[PDB]
Formats: sequence, C-alpha cells, structure tokens
Amino acid sequence: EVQIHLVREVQEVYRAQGVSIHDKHIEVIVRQMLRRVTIIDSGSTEFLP
Amino acid sequence: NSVPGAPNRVSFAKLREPLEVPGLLDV
Amino acid sequence: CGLPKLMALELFKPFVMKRLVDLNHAQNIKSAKRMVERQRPQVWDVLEEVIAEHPVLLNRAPTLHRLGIQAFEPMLVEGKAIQLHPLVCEAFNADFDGDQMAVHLPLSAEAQAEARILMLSSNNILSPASGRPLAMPRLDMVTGLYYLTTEVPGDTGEYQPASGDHPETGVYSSPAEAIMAADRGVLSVRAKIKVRLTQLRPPVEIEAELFGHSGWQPGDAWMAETTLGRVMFNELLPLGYPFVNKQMHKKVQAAIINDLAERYPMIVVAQTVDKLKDAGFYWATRSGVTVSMADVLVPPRKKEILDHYEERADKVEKQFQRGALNHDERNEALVEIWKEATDEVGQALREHYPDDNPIITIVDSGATGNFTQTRTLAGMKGLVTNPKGEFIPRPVKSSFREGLTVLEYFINTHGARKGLADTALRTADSGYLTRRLVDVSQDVIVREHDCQTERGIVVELAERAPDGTLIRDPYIETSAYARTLGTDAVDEAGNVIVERGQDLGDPEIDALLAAGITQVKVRSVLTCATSTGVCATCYGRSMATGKLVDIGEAVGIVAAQSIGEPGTQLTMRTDITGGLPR
Amino acid sequence: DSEAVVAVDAVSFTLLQDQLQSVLDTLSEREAGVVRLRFGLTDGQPRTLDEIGQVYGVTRERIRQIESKTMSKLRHPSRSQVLRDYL
Amino acid sequence: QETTRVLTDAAINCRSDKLNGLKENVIIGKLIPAGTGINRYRNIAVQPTEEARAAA
Amino acid sequence: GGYDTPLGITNPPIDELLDRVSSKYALVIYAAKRARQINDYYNQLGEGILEYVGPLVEPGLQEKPLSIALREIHADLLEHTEG
Amino acid sequence: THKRRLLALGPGGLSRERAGLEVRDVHPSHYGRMCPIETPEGPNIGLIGSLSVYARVNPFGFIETPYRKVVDGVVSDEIVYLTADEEDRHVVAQANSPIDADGRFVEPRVLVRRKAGEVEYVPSSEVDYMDVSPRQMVSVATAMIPFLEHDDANRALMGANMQRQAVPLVRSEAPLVGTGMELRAAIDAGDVVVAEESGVIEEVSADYITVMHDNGTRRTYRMRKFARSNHGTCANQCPIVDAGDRVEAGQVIADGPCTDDGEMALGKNLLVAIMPWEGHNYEDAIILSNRLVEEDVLTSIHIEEHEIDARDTKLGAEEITRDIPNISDEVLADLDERGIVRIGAEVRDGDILVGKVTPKGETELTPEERLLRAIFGEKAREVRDTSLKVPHGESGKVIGIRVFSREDEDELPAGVNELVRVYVAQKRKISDGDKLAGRHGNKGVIGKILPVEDMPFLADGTPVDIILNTHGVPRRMNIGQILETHLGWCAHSGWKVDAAKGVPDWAARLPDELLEAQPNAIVSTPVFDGAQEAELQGLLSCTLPNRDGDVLVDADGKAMLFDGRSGEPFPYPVTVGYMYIMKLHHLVDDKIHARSTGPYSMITQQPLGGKAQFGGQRFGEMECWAMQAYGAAYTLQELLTIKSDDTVGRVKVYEAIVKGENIPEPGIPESFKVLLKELQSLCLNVE
Amino acid sequence: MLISQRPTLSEDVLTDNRSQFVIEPLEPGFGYTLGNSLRRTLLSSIPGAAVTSIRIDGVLHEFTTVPGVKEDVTEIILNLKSLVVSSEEDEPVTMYLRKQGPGEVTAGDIVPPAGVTVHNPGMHIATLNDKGKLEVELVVERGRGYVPAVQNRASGAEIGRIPVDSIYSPVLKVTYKVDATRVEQRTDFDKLILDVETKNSISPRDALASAGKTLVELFGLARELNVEAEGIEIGPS
Amino acid sequence: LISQRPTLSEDVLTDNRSQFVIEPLEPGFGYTLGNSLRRTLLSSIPGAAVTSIRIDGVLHEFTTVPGVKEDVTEIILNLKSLVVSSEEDEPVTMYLRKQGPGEVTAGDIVPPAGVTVHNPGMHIATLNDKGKLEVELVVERGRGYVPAVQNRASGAEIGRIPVDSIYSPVLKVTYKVDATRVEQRTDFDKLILDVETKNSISPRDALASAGKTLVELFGLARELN
Ligand SMILES: [Mg+2]
Ligand SMILES: [Zn+2]
Repeated sequence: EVQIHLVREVQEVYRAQGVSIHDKHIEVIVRQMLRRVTIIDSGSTEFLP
Repeated sequence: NSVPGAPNRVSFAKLREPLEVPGLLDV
Repeated sequence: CGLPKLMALELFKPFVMKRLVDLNHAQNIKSAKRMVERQRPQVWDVLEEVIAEHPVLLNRAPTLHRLGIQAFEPMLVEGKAIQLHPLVCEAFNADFDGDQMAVHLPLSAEAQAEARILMLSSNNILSPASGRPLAMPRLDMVTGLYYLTTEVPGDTGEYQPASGDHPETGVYSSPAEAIMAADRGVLSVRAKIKVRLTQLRPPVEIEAELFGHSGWQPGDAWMAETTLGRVMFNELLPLGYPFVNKQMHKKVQAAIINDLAERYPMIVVAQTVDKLKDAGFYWATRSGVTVSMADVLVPPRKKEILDHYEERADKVEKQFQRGALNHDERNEALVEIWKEATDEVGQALREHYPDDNPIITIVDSGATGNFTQTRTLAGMKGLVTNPKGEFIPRPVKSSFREGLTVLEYFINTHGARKGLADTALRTADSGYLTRRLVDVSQDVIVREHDCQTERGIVVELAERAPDGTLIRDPYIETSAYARTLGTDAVDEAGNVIVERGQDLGDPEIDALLAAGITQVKVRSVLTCATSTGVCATCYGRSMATGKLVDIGEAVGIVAAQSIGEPGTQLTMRTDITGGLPR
Repeated sequence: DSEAVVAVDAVSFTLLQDQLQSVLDTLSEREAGVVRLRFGLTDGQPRTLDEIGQVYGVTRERIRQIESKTMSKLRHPSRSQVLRDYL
Repeated sequence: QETTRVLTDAAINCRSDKLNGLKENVIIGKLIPAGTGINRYRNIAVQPTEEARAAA
Repeated sequence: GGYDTPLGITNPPIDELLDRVSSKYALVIYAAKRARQINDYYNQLGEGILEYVGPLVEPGLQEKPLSIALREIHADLLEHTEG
Repeated sequence: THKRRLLALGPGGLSRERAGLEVRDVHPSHYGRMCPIETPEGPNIGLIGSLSVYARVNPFGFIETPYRKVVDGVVSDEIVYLTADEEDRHVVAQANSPIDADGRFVEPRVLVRRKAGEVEYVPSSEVDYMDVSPRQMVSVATAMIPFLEHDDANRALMGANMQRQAVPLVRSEAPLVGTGMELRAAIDAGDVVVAEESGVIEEVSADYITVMHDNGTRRTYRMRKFARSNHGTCANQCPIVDAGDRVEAGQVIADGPCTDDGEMALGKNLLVAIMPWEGHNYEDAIILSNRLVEEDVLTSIHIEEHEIDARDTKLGAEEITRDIPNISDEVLADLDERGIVRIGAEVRDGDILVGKVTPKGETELTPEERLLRAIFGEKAREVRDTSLKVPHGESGKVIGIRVFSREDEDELPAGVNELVRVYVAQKRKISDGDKLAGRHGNKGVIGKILPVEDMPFLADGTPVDIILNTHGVPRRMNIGQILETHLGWCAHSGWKVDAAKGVPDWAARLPDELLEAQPNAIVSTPVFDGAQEAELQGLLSCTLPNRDGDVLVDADGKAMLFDGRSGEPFPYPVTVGYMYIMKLHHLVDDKIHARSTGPYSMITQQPLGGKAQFGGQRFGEMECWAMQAYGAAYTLQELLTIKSDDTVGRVKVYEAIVKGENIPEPGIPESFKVLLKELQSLCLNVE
Repeated sequence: MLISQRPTLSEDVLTDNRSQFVIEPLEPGFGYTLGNSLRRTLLSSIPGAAVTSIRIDGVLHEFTTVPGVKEDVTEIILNLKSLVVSSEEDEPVTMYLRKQGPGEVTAGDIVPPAGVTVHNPGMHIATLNDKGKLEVELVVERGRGYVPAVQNRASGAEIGRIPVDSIYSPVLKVTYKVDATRVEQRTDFDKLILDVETKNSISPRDALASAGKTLVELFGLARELNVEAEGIEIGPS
Repeated sequence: LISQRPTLSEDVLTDNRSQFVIEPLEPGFGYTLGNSLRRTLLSSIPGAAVTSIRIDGVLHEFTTVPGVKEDVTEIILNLKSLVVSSEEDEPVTMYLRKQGPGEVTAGDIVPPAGVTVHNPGMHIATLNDKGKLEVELVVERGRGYVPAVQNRASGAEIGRIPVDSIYSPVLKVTYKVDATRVEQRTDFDKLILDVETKNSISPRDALASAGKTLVELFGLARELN
C-alpha cells in the first residue's frame, strides 16, 4: 500500500500545477526505494541485526 | 528650467515639487 | 538548424582540410591550414561540400531533461547567430532574449549514426514524460491557426439559402474556385460556405452515410458546409486523415497531433508539423493581432463594484475600530471581501469584452497567458502578498492600464521580488532533486523483454456513479494509459474484453468502459521479477516512441529527468508543505 | 600547457615523413641509402662518411662525392616543390 | 555525496567495484551498459547477403 | 504512402528503416558497422583487392559513407545478427 | 548607478552561502531610502540595491529621506530630512493628493503610511509629513523609465537593468518621449564637460573649447577624443557650442558618450509596429529594417586594447624587432622598421601587431627538419617567435600605439624592457544576434535584418523600422511600452488641440503650452506624475497631418499598414508609433565561439575554458544524463574520451580524420589516471 | 548594369495540367517582386471562357430541384461551373443540351455551335430517372479572371437567366514560395518555386508564356517613358 | 471581355517627386503591380555615391582634424548624406579644399567632368582660423547598397578611408489604388503610383529604369518556348 500511497502523493503535487507526469516515471523511483530489507534475525548467516 | 543650457522638454507634470534633485554623487 | 559559417569553418576544420587537400587546392596540409586561417574563398565552397549530411548536437544550457540535446543537420547561414527552428524552442525551453546554445560535433561513424537516428529532431516529437507532443505549435502559429479556423457568422460572402429570385449563392465548386473568390474581395476566409471537396477525407459521419464500405477519397466528391479556412487548414493534414471541421484551440491541435503521431509514421508527423508551422505564421500576420490602449477596455461598471465593496469593507472596518471583532478576524473578513470584489471585477470584464479583442483572443485560443493577466491589465490587480506571505488588506484597486499609484506600486513590489527570488531558489533546488534522483535510479535499465511474472498493481480506472454510470476518472492518461495488461479483462462471466499483454491505449480503454468493468490488474515495474533491471512488458509503452520500449533502454534516467524537470514550474503554496519541498 | 602536443604538428610531421620518403624513393638505392645514413633517418644517430663508406665498401671521399651529388639533385625544384611548403 | 565518508569504509571493507553500473563506465571511459552499449547490440556482425554480392 | 518526399538527412525514412531491425539501437550499430566497412573499402581501394566489399547501391556524387550504409539498409541488401 | 549603489556582501557582510532569503526581501522602510525596482536579476536579487533619488546619508551612516512637514493641514516648505525611526514616530502622507496650494488637503480622508507599513485614511489633521514629490521610492536608472506606473515590477526591473547596458552609438539622438531625469542625470554623471564660470566662447575645435571668462582670464576645456572605456566602448566628446556663443555657469558645453544637447540618450527613436511578422519576430525576436544598417542609425564604436611586453630571461632578453624567424614578407608589410604596425593599418584575425622574438636556446633537431634545413640552406634560427598576434575574430583600424621603454626612463616592472600597447578599434554595425531592448524590459535579439523594400510601410510610404511581437506585450504585463509608443507618435507628428470651441474636457487638467506642439518636439512624462491615459487618448485623436492632407494614425492608434513583401494591405489596422530602443552590450562578436583543437589544461589534460583562450563548452553532468537517456553510448564515449582526455586518442583522431581513416577505438582518459594516482597517494591501495 | 548572374527557368511536369516552375537564382530579394506579379497575372489575366447563365425548364421559382432527375439544382449548378469550354466568339453565345429517357448525362451530351469547344466531354453532370427529360439552355461567354455572380440585369420573366460564377481563368490554383539558394558565395540569392495547376484548356507553360507576354506589355508601358534609361541588363542566353 | 489596354499617364507634383497613374487594370491587380514597381524602384536603380575619401591630416577613420569643429567620423556621416550623379563607370575623383574660418558647404567641392553634386546646402563641416580642410573623394557608380569595401582587399594605402555607399536615387515610394469594382462587372483598379527622388534623377528616369528592369526579367518567363 505504500507505493500506491506514494504515487498518489507525488502526483497530487504535479496535478495541482496541471503538469502531467505518467506514473511509470514515478513508479520506477518507488521501485528503487523499497529494495532493501532490515535484519531482525541473523539466523546463522552473517547479517548484523 | 533650473539649468541654464537645457533643451526645452515640455513636461506632463501636474505637480510642483519644491525639493530639486540633489547632487547625485553626494554619497 | 542554421550555422554561422565563421563558426562552422572552425568546427569542421580537419574535414575541410582533408577535403581541400584532396582537391589539390593546397599542396600539403600545412598550406591547407594556411588557406583556412586566411580564409581564401575556395574554403567556403569546400565547407559547403563538407557539411552536407553530417549532423551536429545542439545544447541549450541547462539540460533539464532528455530533449535538451537534439541533433540537427546543419546548413550554412550568414551572420553570426545559430538559426534555430521555431518548434524546438519549447523542447529546449529557449526564448530568444539572448539565450546561447552550445554546438557540439560527432566524429565517429557510430556517433554520426546516433545523431542521425536517435537524436535527430524529427524523431523526437512526443514527450518522454507524458507523451504529449513538444513539437506542437505555440505562441504565434497557434493564434494563426485559430484565426484561420474560426468561423464568423454574418461574414463576407456566406452561404445563405437565398431561394427567391436566385439560388443560395454560397456554394463553391472547388477549393481552388473558393481561393479565387477569396483573393478577389468577395469571400472572407472564415465565412461558412458549401464547397465541393474531392481531395479530402470526410468525417466518419458523412463517410458512413455516403460510402461506409469504401470511403477512398482521391476519386470521389462530397459537400461540406465549412469555412474556407478549415479546408485550407485540412489541406495541411495528410490524405488518410479525416476532415476536422472544428476551431483550432490549442487543445484541439494537441489532440490532432497526438492522434496523428499515434497512428501515422514519424516522417509524416514531422512534415505535417512543419506545414502547420508555415501556415500558422502566414496566417498569424494577417490576423490583425495588435495591442493598443484602445484595445484594453476597463469595464464600465468598475466604479459600481468598487463602491459596493468599499461599502462592504467600511462596515468591517467600523466593527473592528469600535471593537467588535479583533485584528485577525477583520483581516480575514477584508481578505474575503476583496477576493469577492476581485472575482466580481474579473467576471464583469470577461462579460464585457467582445470575442474579437486581441487580448481575449490570445487568452482564449490557448496561445499564451491566462485570464488573471488580463484582469491585472484592465480591471483590478487585487490583493498583494506581504514579505511574510499574508495578504495586505488594502488592496491594490487600480488596473495597469489606468496606472498604479505610488503606494500601490510599493505594495506590489513585495510580491514581485518575492516570486522572483523564489524562482531562482526553486531552479537551484530542482537541479539538486534531479541530480539526486538520477544518482538513485541509474541502475534501472530494461534488460529482459519479458519477466513473465503474474503479479501487478490494480488501477482504479473510472469508478462508478450513484446512477450506475461509469464516470471516467480524470487522471487516467497519467496512470492507466500505456501499460501492459497483467491479467485478462472479462465481464459478468461474458467474453474477455482485453487479453493479457495488450498495450492498453485509447480504444482498449474505450472497450473497457463500454463493457463496464473499472479495475484492471495491469503490469508494472513495481512487480517485475528480473533482478538486473526491470523487464520490458512491465515497463510498458515508452511515451517518447508510442511503441513498446526496447531491450536496452535507460528508463531510470528518463524517469528521473521527467520527475525533476517540471520542478521549476512548481508554486510553493496557496504545516503541510505543498510545493517542491513536498 | 605549451609543453603539450600541438596535435596538428604530429600529423604534419607524419605527412612530412611520408612526402620525404616518397622523394627519397625517387632516388636510387645507393643515393637513398647514403642520404638516410647521412642524416640518421633509420636510427636517429647519423653515422658519418667513413662508416657509410665502410658499410658501402668505398672511400669516405667517394661518399662525399655521392652526398654532394644527391644534395645537388635534391635542390632541384622537381623535388623541392612539395617540400618547400613544410617549413 | 560524502566523498570522504563513502570512500573510507569502502577501503576498510576492501569492497571491490564491479564496473557494471552506469556512472562507473562514464568515469572509466568504457561504453555504458545501456542503449547502444549492451552486448545485444555491440556485437552485431553485418554481412552483405551474397545474392547482393552476386550483383557485384 | 502519403508521406512527402524526404530531403537531406531524413532520407531514407526512419520508419521504413525500422521494420528491418528490432529496435533503433540495432539500427544504429547496423549503419555504423556498414559505414566502417565502406570507409575501409575506400581506403583499401587503391591497394590490392581484399575481403572488404561494397558499396552495393550506387553511391552519390560525394556521399557520406554513413548515408550509403543507411540507403543500403533501406534497399534490403544487408543481413545481420544481434548479440 | 555603479556609484550610489548599495551592496550587501563583503567582509563581515552576508555571503551568498550564508545568505538568508529574508534579507532579499524589501519591506516598508525602503520607501525613500532604497529602490525596490532596481536590483540585479541573476542570483544576486535583493542583495545589491540602489539609492533613491532624494536619499541622503546621516553622519552615523543611517539613510535620511526628505519630507515636507505639514502643520495642521498647512503643507509647509520646511523640508525636514528624516531617518527611519523618526519616520516611524510620525505618519507620512503622499504627494499625489489634492492640495489647493494653501496647504489644505481637499479630501479629509487622505492616504497615509503608518509605522508598521499600514495604509489608512486618517483624517487630514494628524498628517504631519508629506512626501517631497512622487518617484521618491525609485532609483536614478529607474526614474528614466517613462510610464513606470503601468509596468509590472519584473519588467520594470529588466528595463532598469538593461538601461545600464546600452552602448554609445555614433550619432546618439535624444529620446522623443522621456522623463525629467535625463538632463540632471547626465550633468551629474560627469561625462559632460560643464562650463564652470560664465563667459563667451573664444574658440571651438574638436579637441578643445577655450572659453573666455568675463574677467580677463581664459580657460581651455580639453576634450577626450576616442578614449577607450573600461569595457571597451567609445568615449567621444564633441562640443555643442559655437565660436561666439555665451555660456553660463553650469551650461552643458560638450556632449559625452550617450548624450544629445546635454540630456541622456542611450538609443534612438524608431518607428515601431506591433504585428507578428511572418514568424521572424517569434518569442521576443525583433526584426529590423535595412535602413538602420544603411544610414548608420545603430552603429557602436568598440575600441579594444592589445599589449605585449619585452622582459628579460635566462637566455638574454626578448627583442621587439621587425625581423621574425620563419616568416614571410607579405605579413611583414604592416610592420614598420622597428616592430609595431603603423597607425591606420587595417588588420585581420591572426596578423602581426608587434614583431617580438625571444632567445630560445639550443635544442636537438629532428633529422627530417635537419635535412630540410640542409636542402633549403636555412640556418637553425636560434630565436623563437612568440609575437603579439591580434587574436581570432578581431579586426579594424589601429588608433594609437603607446610604447613604454626601460631606456626612456619609465616606470616598468622589474626586468621588463619594452612595454607596448596597441588600441585596435572597429565599427560594429548592427546584425542579427545583437541584443536590443526598449525601456520596459521588452528585450530580444535581432531576428532578421530585412531589406528596406519588403518591410511594412504606411500609406505615406514610410517603411517602419522595427517590428515587435504582439504576444510579448500582454502576458508580460508592460503596456508601458504601448503607451510610450502612442505618445511617441503623438510627439513625433506633433499636435494642436483645437481650443476654438473652448478648451476640451481632458485638456483642462493638462497644463498649458501643450495643447499645441511642433512635430518632433520632445516631451517628458515623469514617473508617477505621468501622462494620464485619458489625456493621451484625447491627444491621439488630435494630431496633425504629415505633409499632405493625410492622417496616418487614427484615434485608436492603428495605421493601415501595407505589406512590403506581397503588396496587399493588411486586413486590419496595426498599432504603429515611435519607440525608443537601445543597443545592448551583448553583441554577437563578443559571444560567438568555436574550437576544433586549441590549448589544454595542465594537471588534467582537459581542454581549456572561455573565449579568451579557445576552450570547449562544458559537457557537464546534465548533458551526460541526457546522452544516457537517449541510450547513445557511443557518442558519450567519444565526448568523454577522445575529445578531452585520451591523450594519444586526440592525435589519433586528428590523424585519422585528416588521412580519411576510421575513428580509432578510445582508450582510458587521463583524468581517471589522475584520480587513480590521488587515491593511491591517499594510502588506499587501488588496484 | 549587368545582372552578374543570369536567372534561369526550368519546369517540372507533374501531371498533364500541373507543373512546378522554378526560377533561380534571383537578386535579393527579387523572388517576391516577380512571383506575386506572376501569380496574379496567371490568375486574373489569361482570357478563357465559362458559363454565366443557365436556362433550365421545369424550374420556374422553386430553385430546389428538377423533376424527374436525381441531383438537385445546386449540384447541377456547381457541376456546370466546372465545365471547361473554349470559345472564340467574343459575344456571349448560347448552348443547349437535351436528353430524353432515364440515364446519366455526360458533358458530351451537350452540343456546341461553331467556335465553342468543350474539352472534357466525358464529364458527368446529371442523372435522369424514370423517363425524365432534361433541357438546359446554357449561355457560354468568354472573359478574364474570375467574375462573381452577375446579378439579373435582365427582367425577372427571363427566369432561366439565373446566374453562376464564371471561372474564366484557365489556370486554377497558383501557389509559390521563395528559397535561399547558396547564401554564402552568392550572398543570399533567391529561387522562386512556382506551382501552377490549370484546367485542361491550355497547358501550364502556355499559361506562363501568355502571362509573361501580358506582363511584359504592362511593363513596356513604364519602359516607354525614357527608353534610353539605364536599367539592369540580363544579357545573352 | 473588356480589353481596353492599360496606360501610364504622368503627373508632376513637385521638382523631385511626381505621381504616375496607371489605368485600367484587372481587378485585384493594382496592389500587386504597384508593389512590384515599388520593390524594384526602392532597391535596384543604379546611381553613384562617394565610395572612399582621403584626408591628408589623418591616417585613419577615428581621429580628429586639427582645427575643424567635428571629427573624422562625423565628417564621414555628413558626407554619407551626399547626392551626386556620375555618368561613367570608371571611378572619378573630386576634390575639396578649404582654409580659413567658415562653414564648409557641399558647394565647395570642385567636381570633374561627368559628376555633379546636387545640393550645395549640406553642412559638411565647419572651420576656423587654424583649421584647414583638404579631402579627396572617389565617386563610383553602382546600384543598391554596398557596405564598406575593405582597405585590405583593395590595395590602397594607409591614408585611404573607405565609406559605406548607398547608390539609390529614389527616396520614398507609395501608391494608392482606386478600386471601382462596380455592380455592372466593368470593374478596374486605377493605380496611382507615387515616386519621390532625392534630387539626383528625375522620377521619369526612375520609373523608366524600373520598367526596363522588369521587362528584362519577365521576358525570361516569356522565353521558355
Ligand atoms: Mg530567456
Ligand atoms: Zn517485468
């Protein structure tokens, strides 16, 4: 739900100025935001929590 | 006129200001 | 693109040195360099021989987005200024108040091929951002086409069915005969006439009613109660294109070039846009758009509106003065009062102006400006912001044609310098945001043609109504258009409307809203499965081609430039940030 | 940086080397050999007349005669017209 | 950004660059791996269809 | 076939070109390698005959080799393989 | 305006990196003490301002402002200068208020300025200070804008900036429509020779005016003929008085660079038309007639200085001499017997100005060069020529050569023998690309200089001179240029308001001796005591015919413009009129630039930067992102390796282009190796 | 003074009655000086012929339709206006066409008197139905230019004197533009690209020669003031 | 229909300007005809102007002359206002010498055979006691406008100053048509062309040279056959 929230949130600004950006230009950025994950369990493999 | 060799430039001014423009390099 | 010869002689100096050695104009290349550096008049003919079919890259600094560098075949032009095509000025965002454009030069065969194929101007018409064309006509030629395509009732030599002692005397056997009757002072260009076209494609209505099965137009004939000007304008558009019979607002020209770029190949769009520029200029001179002080009319009932709102204001001032409401409440009340006064003054102005006024013509055609600039010209400047941001409750009540007074000018300067410094800082901050975004998303390049995934987001796509109607969502073209369908589209256990993996442009959306299902699960770069960059079916149609994106495209930098480019056009606000720092 | 390559002198010098090699190839084998060994075209170290006569089996004075003849030959405009413009 | 701070912990970890991004190949003068620099296009062989060589 | 006659750098029409290749990047490297082969042929023309062949279509009066390459593409006269 | 300028960035002042945007903003204690219109338009908005017209500085450094105190509705003449706190003590009303010339504000509720900046209609008794005038808030350069009260503040800002960038032409005609602030601003600028004491002119010349004071003594005012200014322009001073006139103490005696009969004159008056003509005047572009080129209407003189020295070295000393090694004789025809060119020689780009040679030393020679010297008999010629060549794109005559010598006992620096300066001057006519602007920020380059035949002419056959654009007027909000244009046509053709059936209605507020005016009479609308659009409307109905009975311009202000190109009349009448436009100092010949191969930088091997050297354009990061966004990888590889830093690759590209071979494969750029050596020097093992 | 560069002229036959003429090079800027004059002399100067009034029975005052036939009155009018016919009789001659029974009317169903000659007999004008009958009395005259509908100078009782516009000009559509051939060495010489489209009465090159003749007579007017005045000579050819 | 061949009748208004009225043309033709004659008249009438001057006391253009009131570029701008009709295409040289106090008129130029200065009332410069003005003037034929023909391309010496020249004896041309356009279709323009010359040639000669140029160019379109 965050990328569906965040795409609406940026496009709320550009629609206010009447400027059209297609959503696939914003969805690429939010794809690059949510890549990583935090570590809560190392299991037994090398990941500092 | 206020300057003795001025060309006559006929003005549209409706007012009449008392203080003439100072010696602009005074600062 | 034009090129000054005194600069192209210094660009192409090794090419021209080899070429003038090969014609034996100099013995060795040392004497060739001497001949160039003393500019002997063989070298201009050799440079003309050398330049032809060898593109050059033109950059206007700064390069905000992808269309800030565009390649052009040069041609030699005297003088010392780079002559530039009038349609790429929006693409560069270049005016002619002294802007300087850098000229680079490709050398290799690969570099010349890239400038000939990729970066040529005619192959870059649409936006990378939203697919609307940037080579669309603008400020001057839009007014030209608007005057050329408008229709004036009661014009010169109209069609009137004047049965009774004579026929109608408005029909014309040919556009050529109408052209002769227009050149002689009989026909006006914009009078409604009944021509007999044989060389234009009719609209779908008349094509269905007359032929339907085979409406091939080079042969047959038909009649069309249009103006002359719409015929003269539709002659610019290609042969397969139907008749338009409209009034060329800038919206309608954008829609025509959008459809024409979507359907026809790229060379036809380039030639048609060129023809539109030429006809637009030639009919922009004859339109008679001039600005005089007699062409700026203050509304005659302005004193009534300002007197009534002064009487509205002084009661609030009295109640604050002898202590009913406090300072913040009286400032809010006066702000409300003068906003009502401003809207009333602008309404009186808009109903007052006749539609052939050049100022309201420029405003209403879509050429330039909005109505607030006319309301500040004649009418009322309105409220002015403080250095803090609050509105001065006085406010300026004078129109610029009537000429401001001293204190009203001194109030206005606050808002003007505030907005101008805001534009400077906003340009710097948008440069920062574009750089940071490009540095983030540079890894995203289209590597696989298809990830063959099965996930994908759902688009709203025209939610319902209380009457059961599928009212169209306003922001479809920025969200749903040009995306490949991740799932199918079936309705009420009927047949499938759109199968999986369709580009989903306009007619599939028309079929979707006809069949009446709103949400579709479309594919996206959010749910793509390839690790090294996104696939190609998830990214969908690239806006700058009209076709599906290629297997090597750099979609990350295109996306980041498209986000951070219009940040210069982002107002701050009218806490919650609502501008560029939002 | 005046110490850097002027980048037209390099292609000029290579073209000068080509034109000079053509003009030397107008000569005979003994003449071009004597000229190249006299001016050090092959190695950068120009050997003198006694070493040239030693590699040619003859006197240094015969080599001086040959060098005088070739410098007379080269001074003709038939060879000089495409070399005068290189200075 | 933070050219000091990014550099030093890369140097501590002995982190090896892979030269497969986009800002890397711009720096080192190699072809970028996007557009006309990927190996789908950069290894194109072009041969003239010997029926056309039969014409010449 | 309603397109007007192209002129200068836009001949051959790029949309008639792009039916031959997949994407325009393939078209660029196609034209570039043919232009390098043609320029090699012009530099191996005066010396002895070697493996470099071309130009197949009739060259212009003084044509760039890249333009002869692109017209050779448009003539359907070359074959190629990607990577 | 470069004096009397307030600056806000220095030692202890605010730097730009620490600049707060609050200091950028004006606020109502600048009224009279600073000018909100005039400021730089780049990134230094609001920091650099300008003083007002009437401002004054207290002995502590606070900025005074003169006000007329009013005692109980009687506006006095005790012009009391006031600082900001004392302005906040009292209330201040405005000069454009109804006054019966007995004090006695007619309206009781008067506009006024409170302390915090409020504007209230206080009853007309508590008012204790009036302004001295209108236009007190404005600077000097903005007070020369006519119809200021109709412009937006952005375009008035641009007009006030670009009025400071005009170049002085060769004719310099005074403007038709102006303000009052031209004569005073010229005689106070110091670039007009002013007669100190009254008397009779004994003798004029082009070099001197010897005046004769009334008590015996004479005095010669020497001229300043063709001086080069600090930015390379003209500085001529022709005298305007005659051989037997009388002058008074303070009379203008010599018009300077941008003057005409004393008053300021930055441009010329030009017939203008506001139609969009054939797309050449698109997006602020301006087309011109050829009459400006033919009649030298817009022609600036630009005087450039060149200089070279002769200093000593370890190998001896440099030698200015006519003999130059490895040089021909047709280039040595301009030179005299001892170096420098003769005064009056027309030089081109790349010609010898000062023949100056240095001792070079002794280097080994390449064997090819050695045998060519053996073939053509030329010696080693141990001196190396580094002469002063006039650089690229500069030409024109040679005005004067000032040579300073160590042997002539002059003040040269240490170890320098002969210093010699050469002043080359040209006559830059107008051309396309040259920046032009009116006085309202309506700037723009010259689109195309049309021939005089295919230019729209009136019914009189007068062709217009420039053609502006329509769409630049409304959306920029400066119809001050339109009002100036209408008033320019009125002052050009002259008028005579017929007061035969009484004085008409609009003319009653209008002063006397303006109801009739001769053609080409100069008028002046001041900044805020302006022209009153109703009165201007009444003027344009009542102008007088040209030579025949022929009224070219109707009451609205539009003439029936025929077309010069095709020949049919334009189907709607078009606003024409007379306009003042200046030649701005952004000409093309200063701005054009190109480089195929020039110098290179020292540490990294990049090409240089700027028109002074050759230099190439900065292919920065955003250009790189655009080239990546096209997908053009090969062109980016060329631009970043074999046009800047692949140091073998540069000469390989040059050799392969000249020989006609393929462009070779690029290698590793030098700036990357420099980065690699830096990281290696920072004790980071970078393998 | 000599021209210093002789302007040439060379056609380009697109169709049988449509040719693109160029004239290059010209002095700056002469392309508009002569091309606009050549356009107006192409249109409003070549004497041809057209129909002016058509007398058709059946139609008396109801100008809508003709009984028996398919197409209405106005379609027959704007078909007959585009009827190329060449005429030598300077007075307005009158022509007839008549047909009985159902079937299409060609233009060749007309019959001319002496002197008048139709150039496209295989042109459809009308279609007769249900044993309908057509009788249109044409009035063919020769004129210049393109006159509009001449109003009824005759009486109202001459009901088939209802007028049409009369496209007298044998040319139909003349467009042109200038160019900028070789601006460097020649210093901006102009090239005039004419484009003339005629009806098939005369050829476009005959149209251009006749317009050159009438224009050179119209300017021989101004030449016959001081014939011994120094103009600009082109020279030989 | 109507043939009624057009005619060109003359009407002298003043000495230098005169009206030429042409009638009766085809309708919608008079504007084009008058424009074509105006564009030729205003551009391509051959004349003569002073191409280059030579003052003894100067060496270049941007200096002063010792004693005269103006300077050399002002004397250049004044001499550019001259009007002089040469008769032969070789460049003749007139002379202008003046010493002593007195304003120098244009009448003081002594012209050689052929040439004639057409207005003595031009203020060239003005002098005094120490002033002495001596200046050569080269008058050359030509047509249209030329810019400054350079001192580098010509082989002239240092003392030669090149001037711009405007070889144009015409001064101001307009027209106004009288479109009859009556309801009887006997319609005809009536072009009243108006030539003003700069006192060098008569307007009869101006219109005759314009007609000669147009007859020469339009017969090219008459000579495709
Ligand atoms: Mg700009
Ligand atoms: Zn995918």
